[PDB]
Amino acid sequence: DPLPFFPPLYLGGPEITTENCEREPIHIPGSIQPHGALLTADGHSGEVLQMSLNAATFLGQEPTVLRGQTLAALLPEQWPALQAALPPGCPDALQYRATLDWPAAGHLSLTVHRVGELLILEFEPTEPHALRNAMFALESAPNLRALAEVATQTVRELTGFDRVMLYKFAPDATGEVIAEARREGLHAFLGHRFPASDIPAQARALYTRHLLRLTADTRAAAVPLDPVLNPQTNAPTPLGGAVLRATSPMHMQYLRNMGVGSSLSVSVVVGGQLWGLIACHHQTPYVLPPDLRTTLEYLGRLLSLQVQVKEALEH
Amino acid sequence: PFFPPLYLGGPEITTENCEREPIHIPGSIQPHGALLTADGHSGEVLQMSLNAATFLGQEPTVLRGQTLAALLPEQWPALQAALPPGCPDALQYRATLDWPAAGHLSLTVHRVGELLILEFEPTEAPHALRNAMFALESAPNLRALAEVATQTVRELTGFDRVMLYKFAPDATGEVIAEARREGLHAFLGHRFPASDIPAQARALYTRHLLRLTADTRAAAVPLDPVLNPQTNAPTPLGGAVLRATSPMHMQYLRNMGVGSSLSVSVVVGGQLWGLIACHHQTPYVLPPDLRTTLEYLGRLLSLQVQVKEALEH
Ligand SMILES: *C/C=C1/C(=C/c2[nH]c(/C=C3[NH+]=C(/C=C4\NC(=O)C(C=C)=C4C)C(C)=C\3CCC(=O)O)c(CCC(=O)O)c2C)NC(=O)[C@H]1C
Ligand SMILES: *C/C=C1/C(=C/c2[nH]c(/C=C3[NH+]=C(/C=C4\NC(=O)C(C=C)=C4C)C(C)=C\3CCC(=O)O)c(CCC(=O)O)c2C)NC(=O)[C@H]1C
Repeated sequence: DPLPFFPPLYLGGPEITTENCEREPIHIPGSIQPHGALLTADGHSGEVLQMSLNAATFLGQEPTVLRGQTLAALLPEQWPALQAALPPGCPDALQYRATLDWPAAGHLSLTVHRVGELLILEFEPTEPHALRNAMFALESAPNLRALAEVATQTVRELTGFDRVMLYKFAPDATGEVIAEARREGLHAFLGHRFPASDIPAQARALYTRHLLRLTADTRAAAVPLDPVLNPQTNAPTPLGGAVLRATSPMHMQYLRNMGVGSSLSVSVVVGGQLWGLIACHHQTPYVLPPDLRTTLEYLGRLLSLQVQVKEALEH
Repeated sequence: PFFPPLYLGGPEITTENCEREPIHIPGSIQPHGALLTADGHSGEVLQMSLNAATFLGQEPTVLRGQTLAALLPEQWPALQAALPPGCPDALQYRATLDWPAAGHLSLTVHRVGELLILEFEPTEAPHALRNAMFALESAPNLRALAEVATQTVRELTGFDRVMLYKFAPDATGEVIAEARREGLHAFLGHRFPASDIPAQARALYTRHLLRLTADTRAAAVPLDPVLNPQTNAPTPLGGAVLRATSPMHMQYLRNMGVGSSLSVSVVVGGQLWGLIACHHQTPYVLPPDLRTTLEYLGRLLSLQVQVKEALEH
């Protein structure tokens, strides 16, 4: 039965059990994963409102100094570019990316998107023809099976992940592993099927709009935003569009129990519906840098197109 | 059918026999790169472009005996695996060579039956592609998508004019969006008859998605031999981007005052929906890595055109 979200934990909401799966408000956890930092800022003035508690250690500045400046002063070269790329009223799915040379922290990748009147800024550390070669190989795959196999093998070669599966949704939202590339010694998940509650309904809706999410370390504690609520609204900060957003504790326990240290997945979206997932596992924690993740994002789109094409060749 | 090419004493092309020019077998290439053909098994260099000596820095005869194994040691096994016998002519493999005579070359290979076609071009060596991809996806409708696409391509390439040219059901073409330098004519809204892009060129564009003319006044460079030794027949060059452009079509560019021209197929439901069409007033060799960006954009636009057309119908 579909039911509306509970309030999050920090607003006195209940703790999540196997009973109330579908009602966890996973998009507003009030916290991020510790391998990057996040700031929120007023979309018109550029006043800095919220920051992750670890921000001082990524950005090399005291909180009170950060919060006391506008983005115009903090990001003089990027602030006008942000404002042109992310105009008021734009969708929350639109992202702008730049690379910064920050004194204390080396090269940072900056990813920005806009939710209403809020700008959300994510900072992560950042670092030949493999993509072009893959694009052509995907297109020349003769059928859906060969496409799925080429796609899994390519992603594994690009990333070094221990296990890359193509996970396909059935009409009842159960899912099946239809191809996989895996490290020697791992047991096969090919042909296994998994029940619809394994990836509940509000996670699937979010995965139709925001096409990549990850858990770099399945044992890492989440880092709170400070303050936790958006001071504009005294309400929760929407983080569905932020890759740094903390992962559901229910989902992290599910991965730890499987022996997974690091998880990533890309959505494959066909005709406006979530067709499947490029799902990756690693046994140890593992951070895939932003520019490599971009390659996977591009492959997500290519695969969406090629899945349509291969399936049309099939009636 | 097709007329024989000129160099096999076929008729010269007019506006009476537009549909019959064998644009895939011109026997020559554009001079900003070099092409070798080679045997699929032996790696034996069978044809070369008369200009190969320039790019490769090799005494002419040296090449036309040697083997790819010898000539490209690191690459030759990769090719063997990447382009297995029986693969499609559409499948391409690329690498960057740090080659003694020329700082860096791009190498592009595909296979047509028993022949490997190798293309060499100068090359080199950020977020504009990722930023463009998200911009295309958030365009609210087909019109805005067209506008974003043309603007994005112009910004990435510096081309004087970028159009989105859409085919009607009878192959009548319409410029539905345009991004252009100040002080050019506007081709926005104009329609053009189907014969401007003749049937045999639309078919080839459905399979091989990017073509160009780098300089509309440059002479083609012959293949030597012109005929493939294997077959004593013309080498198919339809999947080669270095392939010489139809003089018929180069004349049409010169008459418009264009010095350089590039397009990408937008393919939807197995059919040619439209073209990303680019003009430059002067000669312009777009480097291979930037062309790759446009090739990606072509696929992304193909996806988004279907998405956007579905939310009208
Ligand atoms: C009562 C709640 C439960 C629950 C919740 C939940 N699950 C997700 C997301 C995912 N669950 C996945 C499950 C699988 N992993 C596998 O390897 C296989 C099969 C081989 C299955 C079925 C997967 C893949 C995801 C996607 C994310 C990822 O790839 O790692 C969420 C949302 C997480 C988030 O967005 O932060 C939630 C709340 N899952 C259950 O099984 C029950 C106990
Ligand atoms: C007797 C045949 C004729 C003919 C042949 C021909 N045309 C092409 C390719 C193209 N023609 C194009 C025409 C236009 N360019 C524009 O800018 C506009 C309008 C604003 C039109 C109508 C285009 C866009 C192409 C595609 C290639 C490109 O991007 O430049 C070929 C094929 C050449 C080749 O693939 O090597 C041929 C044989 N064109 C005519 O107009 C008639 C006279």
